[PDB]
Amino acid sequence: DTYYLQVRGRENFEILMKLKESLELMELVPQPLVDSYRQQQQLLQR
Amino acid sequence: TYYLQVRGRENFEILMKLKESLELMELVPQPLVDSYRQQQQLLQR
Amino acid sequence: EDTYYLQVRGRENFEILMKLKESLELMELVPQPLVDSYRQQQQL
Amino acid sequence: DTYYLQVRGRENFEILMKLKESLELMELVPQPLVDSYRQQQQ
Repeated sequence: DTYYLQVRGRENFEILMKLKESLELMELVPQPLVDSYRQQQQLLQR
Repeated sequence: TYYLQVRGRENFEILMKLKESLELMELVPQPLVDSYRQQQQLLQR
Repeated sequence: EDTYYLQVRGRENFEILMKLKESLELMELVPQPLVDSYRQQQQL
Repeated sequence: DTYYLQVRGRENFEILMKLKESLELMELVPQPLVDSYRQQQQ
């Protein structure tokens, strides 16, 4: 279920933390918003 | 609103996934972010 | 190989994604023996 | 320094590993190639 990742460099660490945060948080978003968002993307890039 | 370009399909798909997570995150109310961030303080240094 | 674009909402988001595109694209200027050696270690 | 983070979800962990790999490898690129690449972006 849970994984451990090691990184060298503070700047790299902080960067990965921001992405870890966004990735973990989006699981608290109701699926129809997620799906709505992906529908929208289809007009925004190929 | 800003535009970036990237070489490589795999690279493109990776950036779309992160873009999604970064953009969706703003639809998460602030109290759930706080409750999430407080929790992280127990999970890594 | 091919070239794709994307749109991003937010300057913070764009700056984050730019750093990541950079590393993703720069990585291919890395000699393959150095890629293989790094992967050798990481695995252990 | 070395740092660790915990992450929930195998796919989340998988995306993050590739970005970890790319950020570390990229430190190997000689600086002139990095500067050249940046200006080319502009």
